[PDB]
Amino acid sequence: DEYEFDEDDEQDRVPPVDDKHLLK
Amino acid sequence: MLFEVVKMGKSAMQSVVDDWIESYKHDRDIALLDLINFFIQCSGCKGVVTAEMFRHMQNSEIIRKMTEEFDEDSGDYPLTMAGPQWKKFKSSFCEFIGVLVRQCQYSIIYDEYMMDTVISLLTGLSDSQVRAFRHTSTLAAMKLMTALVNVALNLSINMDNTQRQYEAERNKNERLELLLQKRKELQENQDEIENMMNAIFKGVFVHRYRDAIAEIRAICIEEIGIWMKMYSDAFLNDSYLKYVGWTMHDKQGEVRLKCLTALQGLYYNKELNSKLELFTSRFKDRIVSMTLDKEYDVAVQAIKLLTLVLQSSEEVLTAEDCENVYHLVYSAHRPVAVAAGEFLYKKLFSRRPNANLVKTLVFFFLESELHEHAAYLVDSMWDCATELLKDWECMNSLLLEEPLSGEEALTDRQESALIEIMLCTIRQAAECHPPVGRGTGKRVLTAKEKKTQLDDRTRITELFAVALPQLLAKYSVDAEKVTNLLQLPQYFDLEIYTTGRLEKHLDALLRQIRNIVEKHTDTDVLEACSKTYHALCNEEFTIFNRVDISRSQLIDELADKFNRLLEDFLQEGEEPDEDDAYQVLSTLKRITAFHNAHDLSKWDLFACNYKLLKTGIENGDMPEQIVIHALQCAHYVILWQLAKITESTSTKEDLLRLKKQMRVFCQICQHYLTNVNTTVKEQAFTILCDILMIFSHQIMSGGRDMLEPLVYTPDSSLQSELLSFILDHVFIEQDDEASKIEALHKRRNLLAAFCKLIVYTVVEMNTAADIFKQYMKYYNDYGDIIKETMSKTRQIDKIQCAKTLILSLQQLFNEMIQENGYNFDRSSSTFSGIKELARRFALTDQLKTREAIAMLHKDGIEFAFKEPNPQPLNLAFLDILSEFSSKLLRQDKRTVYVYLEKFMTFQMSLRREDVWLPLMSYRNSL
Amino acid sequence: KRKLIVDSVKELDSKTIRAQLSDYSDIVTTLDLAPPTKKLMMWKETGGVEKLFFLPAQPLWNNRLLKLFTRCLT
Repeated sequence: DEYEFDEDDEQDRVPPVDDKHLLK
Repeated sequence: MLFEVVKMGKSAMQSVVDDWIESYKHDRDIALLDLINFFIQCSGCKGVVTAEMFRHMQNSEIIRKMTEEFDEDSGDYPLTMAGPQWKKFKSSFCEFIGVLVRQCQYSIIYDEYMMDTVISLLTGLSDSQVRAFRHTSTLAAMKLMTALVNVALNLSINMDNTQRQYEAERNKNERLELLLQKRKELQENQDEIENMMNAIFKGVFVHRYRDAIAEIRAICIEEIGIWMKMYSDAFLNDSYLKYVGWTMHDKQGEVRLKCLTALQGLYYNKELNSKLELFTSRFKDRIVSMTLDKEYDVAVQAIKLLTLVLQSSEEVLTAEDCENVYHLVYSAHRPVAVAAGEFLYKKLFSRRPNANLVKTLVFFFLESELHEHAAYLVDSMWDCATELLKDWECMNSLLLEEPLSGEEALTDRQESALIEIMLCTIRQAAECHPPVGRGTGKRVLTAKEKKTQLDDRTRITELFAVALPQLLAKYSVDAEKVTNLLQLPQYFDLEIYTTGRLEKHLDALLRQIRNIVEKHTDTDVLEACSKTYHALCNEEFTIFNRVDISRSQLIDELADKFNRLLEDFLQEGEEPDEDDAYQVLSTLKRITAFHNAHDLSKWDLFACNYKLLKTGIENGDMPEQIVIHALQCAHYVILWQLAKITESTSTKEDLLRLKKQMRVFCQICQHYLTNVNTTVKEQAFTILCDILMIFSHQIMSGGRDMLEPLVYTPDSSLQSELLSFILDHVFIEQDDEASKIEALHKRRNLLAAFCKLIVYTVVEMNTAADIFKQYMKYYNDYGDIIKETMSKTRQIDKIQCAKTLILSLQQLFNEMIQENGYNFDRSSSTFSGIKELARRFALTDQLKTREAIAMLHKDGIEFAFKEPNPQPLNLAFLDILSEFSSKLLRQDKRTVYVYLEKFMTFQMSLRREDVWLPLMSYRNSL
Repeated sequence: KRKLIVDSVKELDSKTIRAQLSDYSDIVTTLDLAPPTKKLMMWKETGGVEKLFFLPAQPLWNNRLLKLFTRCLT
């Protein structure tokens, strides 16, 4: 199941503050 | 400044990192800005990030400003830039990242300012469309995460240690409470490092492992393999392995090899259960298929990975996949073949005295219909199964002794396979060089290798000096067996026969060889026998005399028989029966085989061969095989006599006798050249080319002026017949497959004989014209030979070579007008191909080449105007000549243009609106 | 314009990754067999201009006979 490919990109939501990515 | 220091500053990265840490202590923002600009400069960007940018401007905006502030002069960036300074820079960059993490790993890493800033900047740069930013940032992020994985692993170890200490204290109050609190803070540190690692993985890896650029993908794949090896309990999971498994299918081979190496680490570690069971079941077929990857290095790595998987569980690979790997031991690529042979040795030959392993090797070799000999199999497994392959004692015991209780006697086919394998191992041990297509064979042996080879050779000699007579006697009737067994003595140290007082075994071997020459009529058996006798007849070895004596006896008997046979065969009234012809043919075959490798001039056998040949010319019922072997034997007689007549002390009248013999035999070969049986013509042509070369002018070139009478200049009829043989036989209609390959090799050798005559000026250069006209037509079949001939003829005489090339093109032109009317279009594939061949010739220019090409153009225009209009017919040929116009220089172009203008006067230069366009095109090219 | 390398598509789309996983025929090949017969192996060595132009058309099994052909060469 884990090896079944389901990834997709170029539709990702942009981060709010790029300056602080470690916020949480 | 930091970028310059890392680039070539020749300063330890530890010192650089420590200075940056001091700067961070003084002002954190200033050091962070310097680090940001460090990463920017490492990408090649010449701009600088402002403190206001770092304070307010978003990373995306900063990246855009840096793209517009790049001041790039090219597309090169430091990571792609080649050169030792830049390789050192790459290494120092990665080391800087690692050391920066290491030096901050107990405090500054948990400050949650510099680490968060660095990961944010690196993620932003990993998203950039600019390849420099993306590439550099991705490499930096992977190195950073490797360092963070090491930090987290150390944290886990220290946590386990504190828990063990608390456990000991609990077994036995303030100390154990200290220990609990220490574990708590260690867990908080591990969660912080986990946030950082998760950020890098989910924000960079999952996007860059599928990057458009293959380099970036390879970086990410390699580093995830490193993480899995480093921290197996936390990173050897399906959640991480899936990326390697998916990217195993990447079209680029670099990425595929990266995946394979990453997997090899884990499979070497023998964890097995560590999610590797699921990964094996999921991607086993992919690995097995990668054994036949488009990239050979990838394929070798896949085979090695399969061997590792076999070491893990063995039965997991199943028998079908193992058989797929087995086939690869017969591959042309020696790395793939030896990896597969290692796999095969570990699969069945490893578990095992060697007799059952020898039988299993014979059965495997027979089961694989791929190869008819064991040379490449033995080569594949020579480094792994050397003890088994060198157990010659057990093998010859299997072939000799058979009754071993319950053991089933080997089938005759298995016995042949066994003698084949034994011979191959003996050959590879005697000469420490691989079979052709696997190793060069011309490599200086190591001292260790020379000592091993000497030991193997002594063992082979002493074992088979006794084994070989027995083996030959047991298998005397079988021809393949006796040929293979007869090849053994050539790998012996004949001094061992004398030193080890084994002369009786040598006598038995000699008698067995003579017996099989008497019994056998197969050419290969007789050849192997003469070869073995030649190897044994070494004047420098003491056994020589003995062998020589036996050799003489054999010849004597044969000769006598032959003579008697011939006396009855060449009789005025003696209709030959098929048995009579078979008798004379068999004895002639034996005598020819031995005369090729031995000086039989004492027996004076030229008379018999010549009488047979002239009787075949007259009567015309002579068997074709008799004619072939008689031609060969007379050829060898002449050759041996030439070798003898090299000193005035030897003889003077025998020189004249030899000259007469050679000329007569050449006439006989010319007669047999015009024969109905193609094989007879082939034998005559082959021997005739070799004779002409051996007896060319060069026969006196090197201090052999006494051989000056012994020259044969090919008469024009002879040259014509040889060229006609080439045209009829070598060049044929272009259309099982292995038989076609064999026929092509025979035709190539024939063509090479006549081409040797051409390149060594034995025949006229002009003949080569026809050969040259087939250069494109038979590029695959004979193009190498035609190319070499053409280059050699250029070196001989460039002007005459240009003339012969223009003759070939003219021949193609008038052949075109003969096949198709003068209405042939320029676009017609025939004329276009003639122009293409002319371009090829043109490529073949100040080194007298200008003079030769002037002559070529002269001949071209003369041919064009040789046929005038009935009411110029070869005007089209000017286009052909236009292919060479470029190589002509303007200064020489003026003279050839004078000749051309004299050909068309002036009205023709004006008249060019229709079919006179080739003339105008050539005129422009000038 | 500028020579800076700007990749408009930074990523392999999910469809191309699925295609890589589904079909890997373009990245496999057949077996390049080493010479299967002794004659083909002998032709691998003896054949070829390097040896053809330096070896006789009729094989001479004694180096003394071969030496005549070779000394006449070049």
